Amino acid sequence: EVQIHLVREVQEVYRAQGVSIHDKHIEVIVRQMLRRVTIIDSGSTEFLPGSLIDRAEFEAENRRVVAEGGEPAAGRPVLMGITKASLATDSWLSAASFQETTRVLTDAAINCRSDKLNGLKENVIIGKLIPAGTGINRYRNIAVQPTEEARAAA
Amino acid sequence: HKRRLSALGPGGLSRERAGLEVRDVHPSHYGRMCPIETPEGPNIGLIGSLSVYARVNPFGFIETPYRKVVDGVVSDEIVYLTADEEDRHVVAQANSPIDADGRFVEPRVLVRRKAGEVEYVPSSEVDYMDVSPRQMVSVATAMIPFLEHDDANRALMGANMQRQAVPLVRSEAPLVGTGMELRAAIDAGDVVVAEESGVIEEVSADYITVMHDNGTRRTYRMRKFARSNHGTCANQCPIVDAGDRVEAGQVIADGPCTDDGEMALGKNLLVAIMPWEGHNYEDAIILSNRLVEEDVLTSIHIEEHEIDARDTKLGAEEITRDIPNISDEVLADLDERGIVRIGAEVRDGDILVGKVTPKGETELTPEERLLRAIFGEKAREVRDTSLKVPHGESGKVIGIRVFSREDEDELPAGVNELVRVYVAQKRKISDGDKLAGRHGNKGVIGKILPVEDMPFLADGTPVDIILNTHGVPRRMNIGQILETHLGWCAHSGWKVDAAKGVPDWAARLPDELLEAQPNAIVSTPVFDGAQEAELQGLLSCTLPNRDGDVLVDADGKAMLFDGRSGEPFPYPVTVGYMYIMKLHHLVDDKIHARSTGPYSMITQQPLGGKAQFGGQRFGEMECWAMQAYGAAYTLQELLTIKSDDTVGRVKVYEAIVKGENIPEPGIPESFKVLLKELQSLCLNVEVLSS
Amino acid sequence: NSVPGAPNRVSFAKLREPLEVPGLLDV
Amino acid sequence: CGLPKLMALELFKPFVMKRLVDLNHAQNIKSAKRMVERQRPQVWDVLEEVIAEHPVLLNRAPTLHRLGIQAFEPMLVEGKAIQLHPLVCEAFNADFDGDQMAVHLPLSAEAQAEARILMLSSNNILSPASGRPLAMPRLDMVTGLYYLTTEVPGDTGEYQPASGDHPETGVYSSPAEAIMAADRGVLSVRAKIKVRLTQLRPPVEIEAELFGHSGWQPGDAWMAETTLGRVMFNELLPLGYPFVNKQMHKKVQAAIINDLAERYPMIVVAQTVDKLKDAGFYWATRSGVTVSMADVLVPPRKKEILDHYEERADKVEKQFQRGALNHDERNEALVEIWKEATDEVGQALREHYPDDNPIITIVDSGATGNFTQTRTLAGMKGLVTNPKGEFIPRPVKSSFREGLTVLEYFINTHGARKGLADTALRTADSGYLTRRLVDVSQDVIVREHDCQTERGIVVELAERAPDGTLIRDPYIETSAYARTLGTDAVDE
Amino acid sequence: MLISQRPTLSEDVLTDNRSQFVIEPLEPGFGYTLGNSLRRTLLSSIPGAAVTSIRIDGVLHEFTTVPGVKEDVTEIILNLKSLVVSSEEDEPVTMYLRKQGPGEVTAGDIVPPAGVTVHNPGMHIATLNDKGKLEVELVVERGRGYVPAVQNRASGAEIGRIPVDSIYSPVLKVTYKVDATRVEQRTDFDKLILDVETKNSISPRDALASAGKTLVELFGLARELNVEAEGIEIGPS
Amino acid sequence: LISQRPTLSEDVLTDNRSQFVIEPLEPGFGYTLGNSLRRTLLSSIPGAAVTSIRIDGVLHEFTTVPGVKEDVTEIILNLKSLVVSSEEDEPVTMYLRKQGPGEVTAGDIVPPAGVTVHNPGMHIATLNDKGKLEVELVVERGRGYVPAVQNRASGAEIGRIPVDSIYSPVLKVTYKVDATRVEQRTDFDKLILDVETKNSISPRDALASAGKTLVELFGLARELN
Amino acid sequence: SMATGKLVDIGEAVGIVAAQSIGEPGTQLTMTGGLPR
Amino acid sequence: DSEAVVAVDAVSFTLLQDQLQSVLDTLSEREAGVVRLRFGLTDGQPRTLDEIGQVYGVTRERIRQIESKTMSKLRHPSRSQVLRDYL
Amino acid sequence: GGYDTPLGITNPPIDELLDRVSSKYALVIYAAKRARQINDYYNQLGEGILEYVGPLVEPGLQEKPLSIALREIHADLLEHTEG
Ligand SMILES: [Mg+2]
Repeated sequence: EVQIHLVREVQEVYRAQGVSIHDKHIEVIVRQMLRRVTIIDSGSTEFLPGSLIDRAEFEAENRRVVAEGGEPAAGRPVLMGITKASLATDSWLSAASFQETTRVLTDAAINCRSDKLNGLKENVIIGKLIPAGTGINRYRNIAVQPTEEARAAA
Repeated sequence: HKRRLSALGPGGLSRERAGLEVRDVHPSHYGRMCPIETPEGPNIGLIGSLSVYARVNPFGFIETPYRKVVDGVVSDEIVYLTADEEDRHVVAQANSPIDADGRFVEPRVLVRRKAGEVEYVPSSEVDYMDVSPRQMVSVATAMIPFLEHDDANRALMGANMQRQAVPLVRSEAPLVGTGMELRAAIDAGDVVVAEESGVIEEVSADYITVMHDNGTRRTYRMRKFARSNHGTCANQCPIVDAGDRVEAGQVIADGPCTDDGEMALGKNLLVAIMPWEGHNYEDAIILSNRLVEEDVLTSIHIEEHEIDARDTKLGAEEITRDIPNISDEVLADLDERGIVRIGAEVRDGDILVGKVTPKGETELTPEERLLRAIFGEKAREVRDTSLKVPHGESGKVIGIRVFSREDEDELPAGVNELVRVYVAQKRKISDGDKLAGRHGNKGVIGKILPVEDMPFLADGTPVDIILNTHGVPRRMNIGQILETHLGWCAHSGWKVDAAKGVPDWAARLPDELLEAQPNAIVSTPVFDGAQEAELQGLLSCTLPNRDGDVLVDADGKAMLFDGRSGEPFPYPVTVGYMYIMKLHHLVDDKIHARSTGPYSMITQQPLGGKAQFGGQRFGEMECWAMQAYGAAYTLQELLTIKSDDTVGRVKVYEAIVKGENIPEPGIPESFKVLLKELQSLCLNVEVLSS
Repeated sequence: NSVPGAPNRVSFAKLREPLEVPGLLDV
Repeated sequence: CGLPKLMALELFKPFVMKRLVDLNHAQNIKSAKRMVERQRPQVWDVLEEVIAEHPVLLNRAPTLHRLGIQAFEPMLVEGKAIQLHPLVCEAFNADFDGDQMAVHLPLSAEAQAEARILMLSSNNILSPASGRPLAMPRLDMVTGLYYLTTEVPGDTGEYQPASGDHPETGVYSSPAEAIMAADRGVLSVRAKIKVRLTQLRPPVEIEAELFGHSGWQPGDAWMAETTLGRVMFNELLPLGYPFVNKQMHKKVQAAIINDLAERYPMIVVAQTVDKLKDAGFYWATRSGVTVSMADVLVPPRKKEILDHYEERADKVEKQFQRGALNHDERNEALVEIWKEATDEVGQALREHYPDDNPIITIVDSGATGNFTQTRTLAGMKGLVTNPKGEFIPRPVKSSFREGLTVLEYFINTHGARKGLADTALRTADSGYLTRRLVDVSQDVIVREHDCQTERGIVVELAERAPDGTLIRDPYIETSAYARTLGTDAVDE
Repeated sequence: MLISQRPTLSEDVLTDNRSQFVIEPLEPGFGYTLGNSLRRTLLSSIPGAAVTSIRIDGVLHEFTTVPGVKEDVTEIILNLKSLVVSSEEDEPVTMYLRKQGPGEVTAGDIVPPAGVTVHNPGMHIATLNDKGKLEVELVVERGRGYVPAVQNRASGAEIGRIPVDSIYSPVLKVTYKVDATRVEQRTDFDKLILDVETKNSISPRDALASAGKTLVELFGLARELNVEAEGIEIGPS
Repeated sequence: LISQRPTLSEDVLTDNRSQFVIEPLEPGFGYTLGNSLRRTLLSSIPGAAVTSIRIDGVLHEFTTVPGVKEDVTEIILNLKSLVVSSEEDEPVTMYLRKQGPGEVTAGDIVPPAGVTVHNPGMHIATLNDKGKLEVELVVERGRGYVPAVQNRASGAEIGRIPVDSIYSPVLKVTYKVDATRVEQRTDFDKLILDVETKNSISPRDALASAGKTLVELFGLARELN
Repeated sequence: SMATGKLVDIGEAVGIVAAQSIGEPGTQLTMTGGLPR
Repeated sequence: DSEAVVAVDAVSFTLLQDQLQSVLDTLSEREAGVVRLRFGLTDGQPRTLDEIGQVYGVTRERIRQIESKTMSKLRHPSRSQVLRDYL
Repeated sequence: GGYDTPLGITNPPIDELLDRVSSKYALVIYAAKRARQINDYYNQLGEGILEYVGPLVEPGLQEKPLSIALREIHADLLEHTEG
């Protein structure tokens, strides 16, 4: 319901200025808003109540933890703001440049949180070939040879 | 720039901390600070100018003249009122009908209340009337005819560009103007004014000896070809003859942008308003080749270069012809000591000041040792840094000013000889130059057409420039159209019929206007100008040129012939004369390019700026866009081996010159700097593959 | 008007103003 | 893209140095560089050879979206300015008032490939946002084609079917014959005639009526009553496309180009749009659209409307002077009365103008400008805002052709300067919001073909009437299109 | 003067009567000077014959109804207008298009008198339903350019005769454009590209030559004032 | 077809301008022929103009001369409007010396044999008691517009001041047609053409050279066939 | 994919396309009913 | 950075080395070895007359004569127009 | 099919080029690696032989190798496997 509401609400403003935008863009944005869930009951597997973790990680660790430690944590769907979603990032280098860079960096060093270089932001910063467009491994590793018939003919 | 008001600086508010409300226009600005003229950048409202009639209170306020009106009778006691005592009272306007004895004939009169309110006052309570119209407006904005027909946006753009005209080599006066071009030019400073009434003794191109009426004589040294603060010329030609008698307060020598005393910021050109071939698409402007042929738009640009002789540890800097490794043919134009001589045409990258520095001794590479062994050349230990003229700048060399420490000139510390070279060139008009009329209608030059392929008039006169129709109605600035009609009327010359007396449209039109010679100068005041009846009726009677040739109808249009195809256009086209300008946003002052030039010092990025070769900031949204295509390799190219791959740049240049594959992009410098700083900040940064 | 070296530029001034433009660099 | 030769001479300098080392014009690279500085005129030929088939990038700052960067084929042109193709000005948002553009240059073969294939002009035609094209014709050429395809009865050489002793005397056997009879001064272009067409595809009614299976235009011959201009117009469109026979509004042209892009390959569409640009300019020349102040006609009974609503406002303000109603209610009544008068004057202006008035012609074509700008040209400005945001109850009663008063123009300054400052603040804050959106959505790419779920949203999709008549929902093109049905659809 | 560069003429040959002529290079800008005049010469200077007016038996005033045919009168008219025939006499010569019985009428079914020649005899004109008989008399003379239908000045003779249009030019569609070839070393020269499409009467190769002959005989009038006036020659071929 | 080959007759109005009428023509042709001759006459008639000057008192373009009222660039702008007609293609050199007070006209310039200035009344400069004027000029046959050639493109010294050259003997060209076009199809055009030359060569001599140029051009196409 | 007209590929950064498509007409957003909304 | 890599001088010095090796290989083997060991062009260390006469088993005088003859052979503008352009 | 001829940078048409590969990105890296093979061929003609095949179709007078690569892709003389 809140997705259907938000799409209609923002699209209404773009209607009011007479600008046609396809809805799937707003769908992509709201999908990023509704990634994380809160915790109100810890279960029994390293959970603080009120913590915001990803939904898919939560569901996967629950389907692992139902055997041998079967206390599923009570999760609730939460709507977090765009800046709030940005600050709830994956890597320290992925954040690194938004808000209280010092406070990000200090507990980044405390947690010793290693990056995996999966976004494009970090790969831009280190100048690596980013995993997008021409950059993913399906297109990066294309073997190229002529056809053998034309190879023999020429 | 004089008479300019600013709200930013020390003491006052800053730019970004200031809100939106002080940018706006309170009604107390009326008559004091002009609500039109302001920069349109990120300074809107913060920088205005004074009104024409404004004057500063000894208490630092802005006083304002008013004709006080008593008992309905307008007196002539001019009263300088300030803002608070304005709100005490209530003020009528300039367009108030007088019975030639002061008194208003309207019982209900426009008036301004203290809070900016406008009412129809019963015509007894008014104690002040305006001294004139245009009391609200600035100086430069009061040089726009038909201001009252233009919207404030394009009027703001036109008035802001009107300070950006360049001086032509001719400086021809406009046909159509205001009453401000004489007074503003005699207050401009750059017009030599005859101080004391007398008679001319002897003139020159450099001085006028005036013979005063009682005894004394006085010269006035003309400034010829002086460089201004932006490369523009400052010629001052005299305009009187030897037997002439002059008076005090009279113009005796025109300045840069003046003609016969009054202002002249451009030329008068035959213009048509048709859309032609897509070359005048979206404010693009086409020209005739005749503007190139007759140098109608041509400015003289004067650029001053500079180099110093300086002390050092290894010796002293030396300015001489001894400039190791070099032909003798490129050392032809310079004198016996390295500097060029007056009048030598230079290109880009030549030698201006032959000057060499001591370098000392390093080891020689053995290949260089072999080559110097073969050719019998010495080491020639001194290193040459001569003053080379930078890219795309050429022309004559007018003047050399040279300073010397040994010649007891004042110099900065450690400096031995300072020489400056005045380089000058005469730029033509060119496609890309920024032109604008006096209404905000601006634009680059689309295409300089030849003189034959042009929509030309039935007499064989070609039009000069051609604007666009589509940019006119949506920008709400039809003052250019009224200027066009009035310009054709003034160019052609008229004489209305008085056989049945005055025609009814020309009743309020005052006398010595019923006739006009062709090419006669006219002036519309700003808010008291030609009305629709006057302009159209005067356009009706517009006497022919050489034969019986009523070229332009009563509507203001004319039948043009296509210079390209040859058939007539099927519809009559609006033509006439508009006074336009050339602006200082020229192409050579903006063209900028670099393959390999200077880098930075701290970072390994290429250095930027047109003073250098300079680079282009591939910014953030650019990175966003190339991520959005997904062109990842080209993004890697732009981020690495054009910016900071120090070992990569030389190998890419080498692989291009060998004609080979472009190698793999290495690790950029800006990442390694971040890595070293994080290691310096007591953080063990680890890099792992598995 | 009323400047001894002014060229004869003709006006459309319907209203005759009393006050002249001051010495603009007084500020 | 056109390109200044002295700029490209510096950009492509290692390329031209390598190539004139390959040709025997220099012993090394050093004398090659010196010759590049001395510009020996064979170097321009070598520069042509190295610029031949090597794409470059172009960018207008700021980069608002993906089409802010495009790749064009350079070509050496006289002058010192960058010649831009006019149909990408909508993508760059680049008017020619002096805005500069930045040129880059790819180096590696991968970079040349990415520039040639991805960021090329011909491959990026539609919106990335909402699928509508941006190479679509505009300001001038829209007016050109609108004049070229409009239909004017009462014209010279117009068809009549009536036959006295004479025949009907209107038909023409070939469009070539029509061109000859139009170059002679008999036929006007916008006159209605009856040609016999042999190279154009008839519409689905006529095509299915005559030939049923395929009214295939390479061989077939058929007649129609149109104008000459629309026949020449459909000559620009490709062979497979049917005849249009409408008056080319910009919306019509948008629908046409959408149709072409959804049916035909892209390189056909690029050529079609180029040919439309040429024809649109060529008939924007002959359109005769000029602006004279004699063509800014005023409505004659404007003054009595002003008298009407002035007496109404006089009664309202006199009632406020009685003190029976307060300051706010009388101000709101003044606002409503002068808005009524504004719409009255705009109504009278709209009915007064003939259609060949160029000012109303540009608007009704849909090139640029709404009707309110025309109304404020001729008629009445109406309400000008308070600097706070309210309305000034005076209001301006004059047009720009009439010329405002001192006070009216002073009132107009408030809203003008407020709009400028608001525009600066809006473009800065819109940049900031674009920052935040890139901050969020930077990690959402496609990684798999299909997740193969069966969940999914529903779309309203052209709701019915109370009668049951399925009226099309207006917001389907933004919602329902470019989607994949996760479920089937069955019909009762 | 010295031409400093010689313009040349190289033909490209498209489909049979649609030759494509280009001229390169040209002094800026002579492409517009000569290409438009060449186009107008191709359209309006070449002699050629066409049908001036026909007359049909049975047609009375209604001009829509012919017995025994499938076709409409105006369709027959526009078929007859698109009929190439050359004539070698400066006089209105008449013909006869006659056929009885059902079937299809071709262009080849007509009988040509002296001077006239059908250049596409396998052109369909008419079809006759069932035992109909047609007799149409055509008036063909020759001339230049284009002409509309001549009015009813000739009226009493035109009681059965009705006038039609007459395309006298052998060309049908002529269009052109310019270019800007080699702007640096040849210093902004121009290249004309022509596209002429004629009927099978004459080749466009020949039509261009005849138009060049008419234009040079035209400008001989301008040349024969001062032969000793220095123009700008081109030189050797 | 109508049977008359076109005729070209002449109409004199003044010395430096004249008219021309050409009749009969084909309908729809006169505008095209007039545009053809206009684009020819206005653009490609060979003439002769001044190219580069040298004044002993100065060394460059952007200075003054002691004694005269104007300056060097104003002298350039005045001399740019001269008219002169040569006979041969070599670069001839004329001279001008003037001393003492007085006005300097164009008529005071002495040319060598062969070349001639046609506007003696044109003002150049005026001088005083201190006035000392010496200037040489270089005139060459040429055609069309040409920008000033560079001194480094020349082999010359500092004294030469290159000027743009305008080889246009014509001044102004227009025309009009009179389309008869009766309703008897004996229809023809009547091109009344107008020439104004700037008193260098006759309008007849201009028009004949333009016609010979067109005979050359159309010649090309006409038989390279 | 809204610009290709065909199906989207397996490498498109649809997030940045969406971000620019939403953020672009903010200049045309002529105004709590606007950009801060 | 006035002490930065000009990046055209690097590839120019590379081409210098390359055509330098070509011109040195236009002559005989002993002479090219003499010049390379003399000016250190093969290692970086200029081996003097004693080392060259040691590695060739001959006097210092013969090395001086051979080196003077190589200087005579190098001094052809035919051989050395490309070398003259390098400085 | 029969629409028009292209010219210059747009020849071969990508509307035909996409008919051969899966998506456009494969066409990009495919053409790029083929162009690197062709540049490796042109560099190695100075030295000895190797099996680096190329070019296959006739090149131009002075034609860019990426153009030759795309033209050979259009002529279907080449093949590939994805990553
Ligand atoms: Mg702009």
